[PDB]
Amino acid sequence: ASPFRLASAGEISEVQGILRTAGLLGPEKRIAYLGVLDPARGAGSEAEDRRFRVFIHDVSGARPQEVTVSVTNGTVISAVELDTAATGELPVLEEEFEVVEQLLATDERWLKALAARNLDVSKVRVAPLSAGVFEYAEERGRRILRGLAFVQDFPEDSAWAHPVDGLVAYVDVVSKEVTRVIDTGVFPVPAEHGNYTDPELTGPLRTTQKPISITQPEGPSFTVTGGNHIEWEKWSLDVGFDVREGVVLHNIAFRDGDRLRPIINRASIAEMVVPYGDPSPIRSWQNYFDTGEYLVGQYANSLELGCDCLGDITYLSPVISDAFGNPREIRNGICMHEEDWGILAKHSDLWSGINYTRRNRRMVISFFTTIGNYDYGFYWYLYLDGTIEFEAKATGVVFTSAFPEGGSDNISQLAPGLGAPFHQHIFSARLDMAIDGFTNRVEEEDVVRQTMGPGNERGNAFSRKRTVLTRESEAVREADARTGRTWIISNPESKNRLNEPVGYKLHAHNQPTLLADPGSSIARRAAFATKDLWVTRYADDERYPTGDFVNQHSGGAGLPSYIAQDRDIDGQDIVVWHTFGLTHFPRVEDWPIMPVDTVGFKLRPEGFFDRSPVLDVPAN
Amino acid sequence: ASPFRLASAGEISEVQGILRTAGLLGPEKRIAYLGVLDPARGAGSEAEDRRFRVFIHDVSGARPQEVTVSVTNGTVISAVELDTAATGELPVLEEEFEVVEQLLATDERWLKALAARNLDVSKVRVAPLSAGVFEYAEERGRRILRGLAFVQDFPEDSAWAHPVDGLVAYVDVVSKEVTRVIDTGVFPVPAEHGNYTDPELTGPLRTTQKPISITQPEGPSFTVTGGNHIEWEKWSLDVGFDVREGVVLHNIAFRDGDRLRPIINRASIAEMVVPYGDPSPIRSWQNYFDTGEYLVGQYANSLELGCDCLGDITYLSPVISDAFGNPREIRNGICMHEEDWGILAKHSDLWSGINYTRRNRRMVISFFTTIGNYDYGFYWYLYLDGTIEFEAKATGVVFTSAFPEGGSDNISQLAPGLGAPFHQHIFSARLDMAIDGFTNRVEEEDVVRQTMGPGNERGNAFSRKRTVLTRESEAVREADARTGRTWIISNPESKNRLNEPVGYKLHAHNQPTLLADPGSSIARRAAFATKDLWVTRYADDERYPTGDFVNQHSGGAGLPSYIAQDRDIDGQDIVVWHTFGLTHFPRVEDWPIMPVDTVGFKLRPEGFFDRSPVLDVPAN
Ligand SMILES: [Cu+2]
Ligand SMILES: [Cu+2]
Repeated sequence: ASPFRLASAGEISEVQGILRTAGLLGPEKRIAYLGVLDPARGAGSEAEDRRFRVFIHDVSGARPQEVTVSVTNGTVISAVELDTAATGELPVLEEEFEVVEQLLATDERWLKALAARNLDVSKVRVAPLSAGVFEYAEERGRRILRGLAFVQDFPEDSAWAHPVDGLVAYVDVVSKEVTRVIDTGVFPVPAEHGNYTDPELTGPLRTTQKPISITQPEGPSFTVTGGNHIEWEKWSLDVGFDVREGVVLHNIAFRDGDRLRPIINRASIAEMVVPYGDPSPIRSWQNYFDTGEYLVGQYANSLELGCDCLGDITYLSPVISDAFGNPREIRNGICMHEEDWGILAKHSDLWSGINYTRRNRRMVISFFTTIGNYDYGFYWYLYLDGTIEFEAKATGVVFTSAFPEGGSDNISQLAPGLGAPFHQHIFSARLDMAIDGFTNRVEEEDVVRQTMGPGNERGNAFSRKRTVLTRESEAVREADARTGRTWIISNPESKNRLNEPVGYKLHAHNQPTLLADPGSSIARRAAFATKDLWVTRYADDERYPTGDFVNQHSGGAGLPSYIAQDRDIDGQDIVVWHTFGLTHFPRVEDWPIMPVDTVGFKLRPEGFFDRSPVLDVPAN
Repeated sequence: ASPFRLASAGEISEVQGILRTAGLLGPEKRIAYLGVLDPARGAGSEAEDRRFRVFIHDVSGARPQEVTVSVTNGTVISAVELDTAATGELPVLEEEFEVVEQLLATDERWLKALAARNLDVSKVRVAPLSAGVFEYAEERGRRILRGLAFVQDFPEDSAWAHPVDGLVAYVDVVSKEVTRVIDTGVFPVPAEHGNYTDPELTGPLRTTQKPISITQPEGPSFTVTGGNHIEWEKWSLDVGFDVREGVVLHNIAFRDGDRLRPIINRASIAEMVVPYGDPSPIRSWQNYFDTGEYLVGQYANSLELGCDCLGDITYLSPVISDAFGNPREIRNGICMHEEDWGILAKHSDLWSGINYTRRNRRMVISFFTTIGNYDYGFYWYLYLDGTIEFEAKATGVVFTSAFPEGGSDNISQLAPGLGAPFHQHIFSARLDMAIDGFTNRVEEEDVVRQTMGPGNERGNAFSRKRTVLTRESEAVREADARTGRTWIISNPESKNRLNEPVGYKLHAHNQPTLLADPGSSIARRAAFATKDLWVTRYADDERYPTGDFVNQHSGGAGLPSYIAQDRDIDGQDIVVWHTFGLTHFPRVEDWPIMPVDTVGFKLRPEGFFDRSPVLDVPAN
């Protein structure tokens, strides 16, 4: 019944049939993206209309199309031919990955480079990586991937231990031709293996860990209705899944007495970029837009009970489309569970004699994705006290290079001859806000120091100040950890019982933003990553901070274009875009497989409630 | 056997007997502090001499003494008379807190002030607070507490809901004299109650929370020997307890194959200050040194199984002295347990076909203290991967005032007429480092941005810079979140297999430090709180960042005086002092009892190991 229900296998098969009968899905076509469209703004929309957006690639070289389909009515709503030299290429297809290694395997320049290094071509794996936009004019309007080589000594070997440095190739994956092979010199291929399941490397496994058993003998405290609607401890929300963004949270609201109060209309990780900081020409082009170029949802893991998710777990198994329009189920792709989170509130009072302790809990909604060597977990948390938190967990295997004789200012040494280039992992959270409704505003809050003097004779006073962001041209903000800077999203038309506007406060981790030179290609294509906070006026088609077609787009799309409209955001329907990320100087302990590191943000109520919202939590 | 064992009841009784025999503990004497001294530097020199340090107060007004005794040999080692007007008063005694309300109940100035407000003296509670050092010359050399008043409507009422603003009194607790009563005008006493167990306020309790059962069917994975020596998942340490500092960690080490490798010799929270930012003369003197003035270990809670600590819990019950030298057990005052901590490492490799997931866990050592309206939890965490983390949890009831008509720049409104002054909670961690032994140094590490140009033609390169701190005069450092600043403690004489010095990296939360004006009394007394990081050369008598005697002591002691010696810290026995804190602008949701907020820091290995230290963790 809900317009926010997950796509079903039958809906995807119907989309396939509609495209096929319209002549839009011949043997030369590939679906590069397929997703449900959210309902348009309308708090009275009753007519059910399930619409899907599709990007259609053509392997023979014809121009791609963007198509919108109505599943409800069985019709094609619109079909537009795309000029990719202008607006960007379509996302990378899974089937184009293996093409890169196959094409190089018969190219005489590639084979010459391997022969000089005494490498068997059958043992050389090629990582197929997005191309970006640099100095090569012949690439404009063509689908390019670039390849970096790794040696796999045997089928179960970790090829990441054996980078082949000084060599890179560029490939047109539609015309199937190798455009350039660049060989800058011979580097020894690091020889130590990185096989973290080899007993020779692990040593004897520990026998000292005793079981931890986490059970819920009466079942979990949340309910799931209509497939993806969650009710838990006064929270209400819908769990969506999109092949580009992954898990998406809709209609986050809190039941305060008899009122269901909205907080966030839609929450997602709308882009993530991994720029590398090694100036070697072998890698200086390397920037992963994992969301926009690769689509993190289609690489979601199936999560195993007792290993990936521990406790009383409820799974969702979302459905996506393959390249031909067939539905594909990601079995156990989303984990949902509640967990204990320590003490919530505690006080032992001498005067009243009352001793009071209550425990906290959080609801967890998570998925894990694998893109090449990296693995990322995406975690959303809801807490009893109204706090909302996101956490990204980074693990997997670091991307490697040779470690140069004489050292490097831009590469860490992990093992003899083995390097790991410096890089960042930067995320953009898109928060379509709805604090008690859609009339919202953002204030920047700084601590204010005061000078000792009249009215402050002991020099102890301090204060704070709030600045309203009133137009998009002034809503591009930087962090300032030294002044305790936070941002408050409030509703100026909804007051608490003290006659103050209700609000939520965003707490950032204040990690460094994009480090690349402002004039670089990556600073232009990932402009969102250069600032901590952006606020835009809501619009239906402003979905991603990097624009719709990120792959090989020359730059400036997404947030810089949106902000340029300079719309009023003071008490309007607004969207907060928060940049946060990890700056990774790899350490020896990250090798041969990296322990998790984390980054995130949280939002806490700020006068949203009339008092603490967890006074009705029992003692148990 | 171990020199680091907890003080026993018998040792405390023996100290009492030794002091009595020496003529130092007659009926007019009180013990204000008693604690065991750590062994001096010298690997097992003293065979074992258990020594105790005692501060002895005299209720008749004679000068106090600092005494060191050997319980092993039954002797007083030294006894020194203290000149408290010069070097500071002793910590506040529990029995002095009761004196204040009773003395005020008979003072005609106090009664006249209450009669002016139509208040019944029998219902007025007085919060007795430390005095600090301000403009009152008659206080020098005297033990003073200051009192603020709150109305308790009935014996189970939360008096914090009913502050009596505009009124403060100062009391000499030795001569039993009210020195001053200051009345700046009548404020209405806020009338709403704050009784968070009253069903009228809580509403009906939730019935929705289902149980979460955490058990360990085979028992925990750690062992406890010698009363307080812990071994868990390659970690080794001793858990101490001091009445001033609370839980102290000694001899933190990691078993790396065959070798027990030291990391931290002694870790503690060596001071904590809570400065208030309201310039009203009723409260502009208000600063709590909870550790230095009150002694946080003395007020440790007994922790209840299932409420305070959940899971398979091992308890320690430390012994302290009462004011007469009798032993007092804090039953179940320390909780120890291990917790699941999600995914440790994960990778699904396309090329090798191997899927790999491992789970993390952490060892938790915690205690909770209650001082007046505030309750603080202190948590130390050890992780499988070598990470050490500290977390403070702040809860309890916020300190209140009237809310002025016309508002305030320094006070939050919580309820009609009820305010909460702005304040901070600032901690000092004292980390006596021993990274692979005692030859250590500290480097400051900043991210370095690079300009596009020769050798960085695409503008993507970034790097980092490390600066060795070589002398104490240059070892007073501030945070810089924007450049990703961290600090590395390394051993220049101990190298990993890549021939790089082994190290640990300190990651701060980069919260604001002390906000008070630099010329204020509190900035001079809490100078440590004005900077994020200090490094000193180890010395036996340099224990607290505020000095030995904080109560009513002007500046002149502690970290600024230590640093002036300008000692060599480049490859020496060094101590890291890290300042971290919360800046608290109270919100409506903090009333009537505050949900936990947290702050802390962590240390992560940085080339300490030759590869990931958790390759031998089994799959389970
Ligand atoms: Cu990384
Ligand atoms: Cu506070």
